[PDB]
Formats: sequence, structure tokens, C-alpha cells
Amino acid sequence: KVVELLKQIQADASVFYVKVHNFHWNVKGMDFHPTHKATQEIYEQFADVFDDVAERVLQLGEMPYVTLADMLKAAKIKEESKTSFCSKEIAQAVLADYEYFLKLFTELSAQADSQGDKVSAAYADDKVGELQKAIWMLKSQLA
Amino acid sequence: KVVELLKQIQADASVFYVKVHNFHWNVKGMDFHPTHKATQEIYEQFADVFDDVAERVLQLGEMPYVTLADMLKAAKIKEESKTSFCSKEIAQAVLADYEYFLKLFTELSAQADSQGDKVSAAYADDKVGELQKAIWMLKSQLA
Amino acid sequence: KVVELLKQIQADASVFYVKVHNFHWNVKGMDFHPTHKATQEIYEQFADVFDDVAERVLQLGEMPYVTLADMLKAAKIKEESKTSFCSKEIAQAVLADYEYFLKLFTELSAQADSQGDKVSAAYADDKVGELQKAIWMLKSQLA
Amino acid sequence: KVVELLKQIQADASVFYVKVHNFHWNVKGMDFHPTHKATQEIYEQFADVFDDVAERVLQLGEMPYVTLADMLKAAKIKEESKTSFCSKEIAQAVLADYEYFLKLFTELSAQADSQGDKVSAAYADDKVGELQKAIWMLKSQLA
Amino acid sequence: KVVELLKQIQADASVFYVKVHNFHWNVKGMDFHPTHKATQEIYEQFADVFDDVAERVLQLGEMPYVTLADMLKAAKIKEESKTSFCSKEIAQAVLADYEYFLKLFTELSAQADSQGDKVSAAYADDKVGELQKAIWMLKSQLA
Amino acid sequence: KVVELLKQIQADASVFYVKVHNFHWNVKGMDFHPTHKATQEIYEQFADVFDDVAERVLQLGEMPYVTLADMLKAAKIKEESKTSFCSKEIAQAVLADYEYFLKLFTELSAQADSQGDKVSAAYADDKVGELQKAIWMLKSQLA
Amino acid sequence: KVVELLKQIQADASVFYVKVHNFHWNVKGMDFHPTHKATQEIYEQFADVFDDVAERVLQLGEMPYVTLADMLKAAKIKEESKTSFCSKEIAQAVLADYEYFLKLFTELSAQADSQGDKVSAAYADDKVGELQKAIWMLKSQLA
Amino acid sequence: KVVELLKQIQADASVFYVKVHNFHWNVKGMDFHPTHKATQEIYEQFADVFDDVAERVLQLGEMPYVTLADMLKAAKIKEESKTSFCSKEIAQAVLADYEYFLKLFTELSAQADSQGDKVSAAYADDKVGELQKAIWMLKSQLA
Amino acid sequence: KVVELLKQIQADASVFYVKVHNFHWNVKGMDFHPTHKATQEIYEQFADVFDDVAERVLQLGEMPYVTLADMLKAAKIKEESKTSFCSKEIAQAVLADYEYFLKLFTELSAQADSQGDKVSAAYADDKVGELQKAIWMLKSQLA
Amino acid sequence: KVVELLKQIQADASVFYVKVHNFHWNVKGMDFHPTHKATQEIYEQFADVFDDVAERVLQLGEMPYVTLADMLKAAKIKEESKTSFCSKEIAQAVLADYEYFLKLFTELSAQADSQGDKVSAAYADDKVGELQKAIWMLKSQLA
Amino acid sequence: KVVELLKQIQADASVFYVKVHNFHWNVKGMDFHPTHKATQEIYEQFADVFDDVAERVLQLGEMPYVTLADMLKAAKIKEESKTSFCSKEIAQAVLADYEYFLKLFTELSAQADSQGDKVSAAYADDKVGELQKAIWMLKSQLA
Amino acid sequence: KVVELLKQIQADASVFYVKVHNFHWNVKGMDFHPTHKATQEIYEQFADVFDDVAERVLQLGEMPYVTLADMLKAAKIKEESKTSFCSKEIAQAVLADYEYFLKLFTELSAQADSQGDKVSAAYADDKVGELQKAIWMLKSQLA
Ligand SMILES: [Fe+3]
Ligand SMILES: [Fe+3]
Ligand SMILES: [Fe+3]
Ligand SMILES: [Fe+3]
Ligand SMILES: [Fe+3]
Ligand SMILES: [Fe+3]
Ligand SMILES: [Fe+3]
Ligand SMILES: [Fe+3]
Ligand SMILES: [Fe+3]
Ligand SMILES: [Fe+3]
Ligand SMILES: [Fe+3]
Ligand SMILES: [Fe+3]
Repeated sequence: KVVELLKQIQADASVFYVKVHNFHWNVKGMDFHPTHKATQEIYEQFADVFDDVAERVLQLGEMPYVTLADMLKAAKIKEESKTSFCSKEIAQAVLADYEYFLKLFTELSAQADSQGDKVSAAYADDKVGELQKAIWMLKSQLA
Repeated sequence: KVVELLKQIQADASVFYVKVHNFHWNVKGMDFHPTHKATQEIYEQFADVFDDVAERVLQLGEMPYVTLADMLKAAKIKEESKTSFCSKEIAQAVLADYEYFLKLFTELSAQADSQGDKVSAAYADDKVGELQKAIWMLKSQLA
Repeated sequence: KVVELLKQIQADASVFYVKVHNFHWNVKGMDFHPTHKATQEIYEQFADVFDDVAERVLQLGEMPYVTLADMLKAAKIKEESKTSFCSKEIAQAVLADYEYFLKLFTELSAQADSQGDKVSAAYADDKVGELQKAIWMLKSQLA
Repeated sequence: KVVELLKQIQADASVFYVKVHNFHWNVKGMDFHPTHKATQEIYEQFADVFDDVAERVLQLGEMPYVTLADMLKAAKIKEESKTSFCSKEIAQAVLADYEYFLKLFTELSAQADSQGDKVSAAYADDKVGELQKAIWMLKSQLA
Repeated sequence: KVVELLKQIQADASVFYVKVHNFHWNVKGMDFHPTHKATQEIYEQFADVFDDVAERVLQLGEMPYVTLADMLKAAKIKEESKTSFCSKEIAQAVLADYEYFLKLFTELSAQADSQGDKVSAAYADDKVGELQKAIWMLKSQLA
Repeated sequence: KVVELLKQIQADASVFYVKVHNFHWNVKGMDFHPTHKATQEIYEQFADVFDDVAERVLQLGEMPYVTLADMLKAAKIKEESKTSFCSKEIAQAVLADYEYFLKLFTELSAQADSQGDKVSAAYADDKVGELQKAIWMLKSQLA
Repeated sequence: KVVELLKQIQADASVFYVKVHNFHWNVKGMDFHPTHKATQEIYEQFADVFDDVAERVLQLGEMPYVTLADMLKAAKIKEESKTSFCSKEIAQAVLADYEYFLKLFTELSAQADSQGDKVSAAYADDKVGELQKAIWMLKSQLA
Repeated sequence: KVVELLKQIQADASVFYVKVHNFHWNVKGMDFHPTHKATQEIYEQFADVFDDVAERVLQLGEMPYVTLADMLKAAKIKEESKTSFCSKEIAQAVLADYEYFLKLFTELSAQADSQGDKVSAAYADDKVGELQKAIWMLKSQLA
Repeated sequence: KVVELLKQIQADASVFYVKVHNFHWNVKGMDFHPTHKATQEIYEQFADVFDDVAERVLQLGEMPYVTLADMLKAAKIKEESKTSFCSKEIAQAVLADYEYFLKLFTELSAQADSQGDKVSAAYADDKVGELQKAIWMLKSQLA
Repeated sequence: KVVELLKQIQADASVFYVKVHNFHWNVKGMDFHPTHKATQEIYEQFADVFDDVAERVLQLGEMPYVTLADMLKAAKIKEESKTSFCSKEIAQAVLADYEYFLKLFTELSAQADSQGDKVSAAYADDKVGELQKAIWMLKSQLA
Repeated sequence: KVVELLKQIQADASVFYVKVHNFHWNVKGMDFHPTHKATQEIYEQFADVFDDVAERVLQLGEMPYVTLADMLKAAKIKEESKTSFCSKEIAQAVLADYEYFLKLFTELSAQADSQGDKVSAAYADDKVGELQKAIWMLKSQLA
Repeated sequence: KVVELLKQIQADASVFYVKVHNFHWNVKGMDFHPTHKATQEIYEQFADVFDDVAERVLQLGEMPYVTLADMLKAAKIKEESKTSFCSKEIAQAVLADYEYFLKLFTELSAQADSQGDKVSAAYADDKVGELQKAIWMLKSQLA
């Protein structure tokens, strides 16, 4: 269902938001500043995903998550408790999460288009395009 | 301790951040728009408290929270699971949490100044003043 | 026909454009300024719908309406002769016309896609999303 | 009467506003782009005259027209059913209507100064100068 | 005399300037923020009226008031000594003072044109229109 | 005739335009830079009356001057063949010419209002006001 | 395949990019400035098509063209060896090339949607809409 | 008491606010324009002190002055009834009043810090520093 | 001599400045607005050549012209007494004068480099380049 | 010949423009992002060189290349057929191409000054300096 | 005395200012560009420190250093006579000097508060926080 | 030698940079504020020559001065030990040093042109012109 897929993204966005803050704070090594800058941009864009996806559930007449307790249980992304990272561990860590979200937004688009919900479908397709490009930049950067 | 007071603000900030999104999404009534805008300014300003205090913990040579699991357990702020709000009851809920944060930052200033950490105290004093101004506006609006 | 749906939207837009000027001028009560501001943004956005929809008719090789007499006869939105309004009256009036526009744009999108006209469908899908969002906000404000 | 003249300008502006969209959409020939841009600048200026005179009627304590049906009966300016124009027709059509608006605004200034309504006369004199300038520019372009 | 009207407007501006600060500080109730923000706009506009009229007296060759003691003695606007207001009280008080200013500026325009001082008359006609627009909005807001 | 008054201003503007350049280039003494900056502002503003005044003559259906030979003959402003100036000499010179233009714009406004030419008169009343303010400031500076 | 259509657009874009520079340099006649300004915006837009289209090939895991030699052998758009043009046959030339790109992007969208590549299709639908708008405007100018 | 120091600053600010207007209007001599611009920025900055200090009293739970009658009787800054000044007397008058304000803000910082009111003390320390910078600059200019 | 050439450039600039105003006011035909706006930019750029050249003569330790009487007798550009122009004739008039200024500036550069005056030569070389670009564009539009 | 050197730079710029696109797309390794940004700006300055030199050829009365077939025949920059690069590789490749362009522009400057074509020499001297700065920075980066 | 400590900071600031220019010019290695940009911001911010401290000395009624000869003597920042550095080397040098400025600013704050000079202490505390944040970032980059 | 003249300019720029801060801090008298600001603009411009000139040495393959100890021994501009200046003394201190820099940049241009180093000569000629203009202004101000 379109709504249930939206709430999965919502719960995963809020966990990824914090996970990316940890990368932002605890990155080590010579390119500390560029990764410090980039991670901050990532969690700001997923703060926007967090809000948009939730408000879209509201426009569709349902209830998004409103507690971190429920978002933690619902989330399929794993929290990161370690507190020191080099730049390429973070690129690898973010790349895997991008591929999970890409699968998630690809399903939302296919499912919304089958229900004739082209608005939810259009939103997913733009995020699909944004992720495919970021993914290709990371696989090139880790090459 | 300065660090353990900062980490409390950190945990409560992240819970307050989500609670205010719920007010943002689920406010009803004639004053839907100003409340929808005010709440958004608030969670953007507490996203900044969340990051500032965490990095200040980092500059003092200790570790902040890096997982939502730890932040929920540490947060004294109560999550709000109900999902429909009148405007006045958002002003009251927000006023009460502001008074909790005000008490926390005032102790942070007193504790940091004890220890000669005037930087942490200066930061806390700014938020004390910002909270005192906002708390006084809410009291006038609810009067 | 895609063109007939576009031209219906054009005629209803031009009638809605004037009606909202009336709400803009004749709102009474303590919410005068917020309503006076919001109505003006509404008619400026429908001035743009009026113009976009007309030239899309021309890019498809047909003629849009060019006279007020033809648009008044074709419009299903009805004019408002009352010259004094309460603020919740205006929100209710605007909510109803939006749902009419939402249905008009959904049919334009569905019909345009069925003919392989993905450009017209894409334009309509943008307006469906904007109308779905505003309707949720208007329903929340009257709740 | 000042209000009668203002409400006459109101109706004729609404008719001219749509007529200039027709010129805007259906100009043909080599000077298409400059004419396409000039016509759009003209209907945006008359959207502003439309709102200004209507609001001026209200601050003088009376009611302007609020329906397109009422403005078409009051409008002295002919609607235009033709659907294709060369660039010199449009400059001729616009010049003819500008001279009509000039007489109308000159009468408003004279009547308003009779009644000691100097703010209404001042607004009218500003539009008289704007019309006298554009009229002189159109005569040079047609010379 | 033109300068006596300017100096009277000058004195009444200075008292109204402080009075509006009192409304700005002590408004209570749910419409706190819009009134808090409108009142500040108002007292900055009368700060500029205070300076404009004073400097115009100087261009006409006499002296404006230069002490608060004389401004209180000369003013006809009355000071507000209570320290708590709801939003509708403030609106009714500003409307009453605006109508007083509108007569002062209308008389200034009338007298200045009778003497051939068209510059002073034009300045007053500008303030007359601003008051007439603001008055209409307040009457609508209290309706 | 308003035209003959306008063209007189035209001729005097262009002569004063060059005279002010001489003050700009050849000011001596410690106030070099404020006077150097002020004279440039002055001649840029009179380049503007030069063009505005000619275009109005054209909108009234007559011809302005089109050669320096004709303007130099028509001009009453005297040219300055001295090539070195003290800062107060410049202030004195500008003040004398400003009172000449003020007389000219007052007579232009008086005459245009006699014939019902409110546009030309409104243009002149603004220049009367700008000169009265500038004249006052110059008198204070030389006082 | 989507990729081989994307790469075809890439090759034709680079030839069209240089062809429009030739028009940009060698247009003659009284309309020199607008077409000179117009062509520069066209080749700046196809530089952007050139880069967008190639990067999408990479996000799809393939290689775009990387040499001018390969793109020349692949482009179907004809090079222009003539070295002097009037304004109308530049418009006819751009109109003909726009209709070729339009078919290409329409094919690209149809193939992308067939395979479930909604991102590539969304990009193509944008270019289809922009070409349809420009084609309509070119036909009006050549009418 | 901190509020008693705040309310004294408020009363003296409003009196000083007007006195500087008198300096602004009636400065004579060669340095007219720099002093005119300087006094305007001084009185606009004390208008801001006036409002800040008053709002601080309200956040501390007390009432500031709300009438010019009370502020005149509380003020210690003497009003200036003279209407003509050279530039150097204005600098002397402003220098004397600045050291009076400096002593007031210094006492305010001392009392607020002794009572643990770090917020009002921080505000006072900022004005103390700004007054010291302005005091030093004025002493150099009068040297 | 460099000063000789600079003062000749000075005199011809001031006459051309007014001539281009005549073209600006008195162009007729369907290209009125492009020619109206283009001619204005020309005279604003020569107003600056006028000032640059005069100030450079001053830096070289001699005196520029300071009266229109002196510049009129020195100028070689001829004044234009006709008061009605077609677009093509304005272009040809401007092209002929541009080739004169180009000559003049090429002689200034060559002469300045002889005596080692690289600054004057560098300014001249920039004007040579700007005129060569403009001359080629004018020849293309006249082809 | 100045023109033959300009046309050579033109032909090499067009090949270098594409080569740098290949570097832009296919850079791999840790330093993916900065190189992706750097290569894109590089090709944007050479798009500007491409247009400037061609327009300078036209100002000299000769014809630039207008065909990709002729430019690749004339170009001496080797095309790059590889599709995978680390950042150091790209730096060494660009450095070699910069040193070639540097000899082209120094020879261009030397020839133009020989013939008295100081405009072409100054354009070349600016490009020589820009290349010398970038060459120094690349040698520093490869050190 | 706070003044000696301000003057020590002044002398070290000017020596640090030049040393950072040296790092700015002579960094080598694949990380030239980020370091070149970062060093330029450091020396511009220490130019601001150089000026603030000197002006703070003067407001305290003392004299700062005014010659490089005296500042070289007093400075404890060591000059660097090497002309080639890798990036890690520069970060080490900058981190060591930042801990020196941090110590230096901490004593300034403590001693200024001892004398009730809260203005000097507040300025120093701002610098302590800026240095603590930058030091944390440099330690992470060298980690 | 070009490099030898460049590093001489570098050393004198760094000494002049500090001397002008001394003028900036220790100016006294009524004309305090313009002089405080002009000196600030001057030392910021010589900070730019300091960096430009050092970087030009580097791209010519040499090392500039890198320590204040070396720059002090190379500088010919004398340091200033006095600590108080009137504005007329500063104006001629600056004029004398400007005449020195003018000679230095002039000889740099001549030497660089002798070596075919036209980039260094163009930069020097730009500084020669900027100095020639300022020297003309200071002489007029001291006249
Ligand atoms: Fe939101
Ligand atoms: Fe952060
Ligand atoms: Fe349009
Ligand atoms: Fe309105
Ligand atoms: Fe003022
Ligand atoms: Fe004009
Ligand atoms: Fe790209
Ligand atoms: Fe306030
Ligand atoms: Fe100038
Ligand atoms: Fe170009
Ligand atoms: Fe400073
Ligand atoms: Fe640099």
C-alpha cells in the first residue's frame, strides 16, 4: 500500500538522519572537512524527506508516525554506535543505505502508479533520480 | 558536570524536535497557518541546539549520544502520541517544555561558570535569554 | 479530448480569478489581514493557471477562449454577488472550488496519459499535488 | 461622481485585461517575441489598475463590481473575437484603447479635484502621465 | 498656517509613537504576534512622519518643537496609562487616532493648496491616502 | 506655454550639467572627496531632468532643443571658465543656480495647472520639493 | 534501448551546439541583436543537454561518446558550411532541428516507460514539453 | 534593582532620542551633512535601546514606563531647548551623554551579575562596549 | 600630444552625447523601443568617456575643457538639427561616428606608447576594442 | 598571421572542451568530487575562449571555423579515447594541454603587437596570465 | 594588565598573519586547492584580530604597537623560513599556534574579569570558543 | 630583474600595510572619521598587492619573501614610531609613499616589457594608473 511504504521511509529517514549526524561529528582523517560538509547536507535533505513523506500521508488521509519510539521499532535501518570513522567507511556506509532507500522509493513509485496516484508516483521518481545519481557518484568515488 | 548537562539537552532536544513536528502536522482550527509556521521555526532551531551541544561535548573531549535508542532512554521530555491539537494547547505544551529547557540551560550556565568554562556558559546564557523572551510571549498569548 | 478539459479549466479559472478578488476585498472580521494576503496569492496563481492552460491549447494546435462572454457561458464555477464575508466562509468557498479543480485536473491527467500526451499529464499532476496539499490545509483549518 | 468613474475603469480594465491576453497568445510574424513580452507586461499592469480602483471604491465607502457578469454590461470596451494578429494591428488596437483610458482617467482627476478628493485625483494623474507617455511611444512606432 | 498644522502633527506623532509602544508591549491574548508585529510597523511609520514634518517646517523657515516637554503640552492625542490590552481594544484605539490624523492631514492639504504650497499639499495627500487605506482596513477588521 | 518653460529648463540643465563637472574636477582643499562625490550626484540628477523635460515636450506634441548650439543660446545659466575652486565657492554657486531652477519649476507648475496640465505640474512640484530640501541644506551648510 | 537513444541525442547535441554558434556569429540584417542574443541561449541550453544526457548513460552503467570523432560519425544533424544568414532562415533551421530532437525525446520517453525507467522518461518528458513550447513559438514567428 | 536601572535607561533614552533629533535638524556649518547622517543613526539606535530595555522589564515580570509624562519626570538627561548648533558642540553634548549612559549600563551589569541575572548583564556588557568604542572615537575627534 | 588627443576626445564626446539624445527622442518606426533603449546606453557610456578623459588630462598636469562654448568650437562631430529618424539611418549615423572615435583612440594609444604613457595607452586600447566590437555588430545589422 | 593563430586556438579549444568533459564524467577515486567540479569550470572557460576568438576573427574581417569536421582536422590537441582516470592523471593531462595553449597565446600576443593589433595582444596577455597562474597551481599540486 | 595581554596577542597576530601567507603560497601536493583556500580565510580573520585588539588597547587609554620591529621582538609566534610544505605539516603548525592563542585568550578573559573589565573578557571568550572549535576540527583531521 | 622588483614591492607593501594601520588608529581632529575609513580602504588594497605580487613571483618560478625579518631588511619605506596624527600630516605621509610606489611600479613595467613579460607589465601599469589617480586627488586635497 502507498501509505505503508511512505511510513517505512519516514521511520528510516529519522534513523538515517541521526546516523548521518554521527558520521558528521566523528569523522577522522585528512579530508575531515569535505566529509564534514557533505554529511551535513545529507541529513538536511533527509530532514526534508522526513517532513514531505509524513505530510503526504496526511494528504492521503492517514496518520504518520509521531513518536521516536514507534519510528525506532518501525525502522529497518541499523543505528551506528561506533564513534570514529574514516572517510571511506562513511562513503561505503552511505552507499549501502542509499541503495536501500532507492529500492524503497522504486517500490513506492511502482505501487502508486498502479493505484493511479501519480502525485506520490512523481515524488518517488524524483527521489529515485536523485539517488541513482548520488549512487553512481559514490561507486565512482570508491572505485 | 558540564558534559552531562549538555548531553541531557541533546537527548531532550531530539525528542522535542519530533514532538514539535507532530504539532506542526496535526494542528487544527482557525489559526492553522501561523501555528504551522511557528512550529517549523522551532524544530529548525532545536535541530541547531541538537548539533551545537553535541559538538560542544566533542570540543570538551567527550562523546555525545549517537543513537536514538540512547536518546529516548535519556530524554526526560515525554513523547506525545495523540495526533490532533487545538492551537491553545500547543502553546501550553510548548510553554511547559520551554520552562524545562530554561531550567536546564540556567544550570548549565551556573555549572560552567563554576568550572571557569565561560564559553559553555556564554552559549547557555544566549539560550536562556532566547527562552525567557519566548516564554514571556507565550504567557501574554495565553493570558 | 485534452483540449476541452484545458479550455474548461481556462473558463473556470477566469471566473474563479474574479470571485477571489471579491473575497480579497470584502473579508470582514479579525482575520482580515491573513485572509486579505492569502486570497491575493490565490488569484495570482490562477492568473498563471489561466495563461499556462491557454498556450498549452495552442501548442496542441487548437484555440483557447479569448472573450469573457465565452468563458462565462462555459464556466461551471459560479460568481458571488454577496459583498461581505466571514473568514471561515471564504475558506469554505475556496475549499469547494479547489475540489472541483482537483477533479478537473485529475481527468486531464488521466485522459492525456491515455493518448500518450505525457506533457499535459505532467502539468496536470503538478496541479493535482498542489490542490491535494492546499485542500488538506484548508480542511485542517476548518476542522 | 468619483465612484462611478472608478467602477467604469474597473469594468473596462477587466475586459482589456483579457483582450490583451488574446493579443499575447495569437500574435504572428517576425516581431512575435517583443510583442509577446510587451503584451504580457500590459495585462499585468491592468491587473493592478483593476485591483487599485476597486479598493479605492471601498475606501470611499461604496461597492465595486464583484462579478464578471456585471463588468461585461458596464464595459464600454469591445471584446475581440478574432484569433490571429500581426504586430501592427495590436499596436493600433492598444493605442485606440489607451486614448479611451486617457479620457477616462482625465475625467476622474477633474471630478475628484471638484470634490476635494485629492488622493483619487493624484492616482488618476499618475495614470494619465503613464498613458500619455505610452501613447506617444505607440504613435512613434506607428509613424 | 501650514507650519502650525505641521507642528501639531509633529507633537501628536511623538505622543502616539510612545502610545503604540505600550500597545506593542502589553497586548495579551491569542492574537498576540500579529498585533505585536503590526504595532511596531505603526510606530516606525510615525517616527518617519515625526522627522518629515519637522524638517518641512525647517524648509519653510521656522522652528519645529525640539523638546518632549513642549510636545506633551502641544499634543491633543491622549496618553494611555493602563498596561494591559486585548487585540480589539488596540484596533479601536488606533482607528480613533487615525481618524484624528486624517483630519489634520486633510486640513494641511487644504490650507497648503490655498497658499500655493503644493509640495506640502502633496506630502499631506500621500499621508491622507495611507490613512484612508489603513482606516478602511481597520473598519473591516472590527466589522 | 508649458513647453517654452520646459525647453528653458532643458537648455539650463545641459549648461549646468557641464558647469557642475568643472566643480567636480577642480575642487581644491581638504573637503575634496565629499565635494567630488556630491557634484557627481548633482550632474547625474540634472542629466535626468534634461532627458525627462525633453520627453515631456515631445509628449505634448512639440519639439525640444536638439543641438548644443541652440541650448547654449537659450540658456540663462552662466558658464564657469575658472578652473580651480574652494569647497564653499562651489556650495555658493550651486545654491544660486538652485534658486533659479526653483523659480523656473514653480512657474512651470503654476502655468501647467492653469491649463489643466496636471502631469507636467506634478513633475514640477516634485522638483520644487527636491530643490527646497537641497536649498535648505545648503543654507544650513553655509550658515 | 534507452542508452542508445541517449547517446544519439548526445552526438546530435554536440553538432547542433556548434551549428548554433555559426548562426550566432554570422546572422546579418536589421534583426541582428535579438537572434544573436537568442542563439547564444540555445547553444547554452544544448551544452546542458549534452552533459545531462551523457551522465544518465553513466548512471545506467554504460559509456557515452568521449570523442568528437565518434560523435560526428553518429550525428544525423547536418553541419552548416555556409557563413552568412538572415534572421528568417536561422529560425527555419532551428525549427527543423527542434522537430528532429522532439521525435528523439518522444521515442526516448516511450522506450524508458516501457522498461520501467521512469527517471529517464521524466527527463525526456521535460525536454518534449520545452521543445513543443519553442516549436509553437517558432511557427508563430514564421507564419 | 535591575528593573529600576532598566527603567531609568528607558526614560533617559526617550529624552535623548528627541535631543538628537534636534541636533539632527539644526546643525549648521561646513560639516552639516556628516553630522546630519551621524545624528540620525544615533537616534535610531537609541530607539532600539528604548524598546529592548522596556521588553526586558516585562520578561523580568515588572512594568516599564508607558507614558511620556512619567519618562520626562524620571529622566536625568536634560532636554535641549536651543535650536542652532555647530558640529563641535554636538560632539561635546553627545560625548557627555554617552558617559552618563556608560555609567548606567556599567551599574546595570554589576547588579544583574550580583543577582545572577546573566542575561540582562550580557545585554548591558554589549552596550558598555559599544559606548566605550564610541566614546574613544569622540575623544579623538575632539582632541 | 596625449592631452591634445584627450581634449579632442572630450569635446567630441560631449557633442555626440547630445546627438545620441536626439536619436533617442526622435526615432520612428516599428523598431522604436530597441532603438530607444540602445541609444540611451550609448550616451551613458559616452558620458563616462567624457569624464574619464577629462580626469586623465588632469592627472597628466593640464586642464581639460570646462565650457560648452570651448567644446563646441573644438568639436569635429557635427550636430544634427533634423528631428525625425528611421532606425537604419540612426545605425549608419552611429557607425560613422564610431569609426571617427576609433581613429581618435588608436592615435591616442600609439602616441601614448611613444612617450611611455602606458596608462593612457591602456585606457585607449580598451576603447579601441570596445569600438571594434560595436563596429562589427553595426556592419552586420546594416548588411 | 593573427587570424591563423586565433583559428588554431579556436580549433584546439573545441577539442579540449570535449576532452575535459570526458575527464569530468569518468574520474575515479577518493578525490571524485573536487575534480568533478574543477573539470566542469575548466570546460566553461574554454567554451568562452571558443566564442571570443571566433568573434575576434570576425572583427578582423575574416572567417572562423564553423564546422566540427574542419576543427578536428585543424586541431592538434589529441583526443582522449580512454574512459577511466584517477585525479593525478587528469592533472598531468590538463597541465600538458595548458602549456600548449600558453605557447599559442604568447605567440598570438607577439604577432599582434608586431602588427600594432594591441586589442588582440591584450586579450592574449590576459589568457597568458590566467594560464601561468593555473600552471603554477597544477605544478604545485603535482609536486 | 589586560593591555599587555592584548598587545601580546597583537604582536603574535601580525607574525601569524605572515606565516599563514607562507603556508598559503607554498603548499604542495594533491591537496593544494583546499589548503590554499583555507589558509586565505585564516589570515583574513587574523587581520581582523590584529585590528580589534589594537583598538581595544586605545579604548583603554593605552598605545598598541605601531611598528613591525616592535612586533617581531614581542612575538612568541615563530616565523617559518621554509618554502615548501605538505598539507598535514600546515595543519600541525596551525594547530600548535591555535593552542597558543587559546591559552593567550584564556588568560585575557580571566584577568579582565578580575578587574571588572567584562567587555575585554566577552571579546576574549568569543575567541576562546572559536579557537576551541577550530582546534577540535584540526585534531580530528590529524587523527 | 622582474622578480627583484616584485619582492621589493612585496617588502615595502608589508611595511606600508602596518604604517597605515597606525594612521588608521591614531588620527585625531575633526576630520577623524573619513580619515579612519580611507586608511582602512588603503591598507586593504595593499594587503592585495602584497599577495598578488608574491604570487606573481611564484608563477615566474622564484620564491618571494616569507618572513617579516626578511621583509623588514629589504623594505625601503621607513617605519613610523609616532602615535598621533592630524589628518593633513597623514595625507602627505601617504602622498610621499605613493610617489615611491609609483616609481617602483613604473620601473617594473619597463623592465617586464623588456623581457617580453607583458602579464607583469599589465599588472604594474594597472597599479601605475591607480596610483596616478590617487596622487592627483591627494595633491588637490592638500592644495
Ligand atoms: Fe512542513
Ligand atoms: Fe555540525
Ligand atoms: Fe504567456
Ligand atoms: Fe489588494
Ligand atoms: Fe532626517
Ligand atoms: Fe529617455
Ligand atoms: Fe556535470
Ligand atoms: Fe519590540
Ligand atoms: Fe569623476
Ligand atoms: Fe558571442
Ligand atoms: Fe579599524
Ligand atoms: Fe592568494
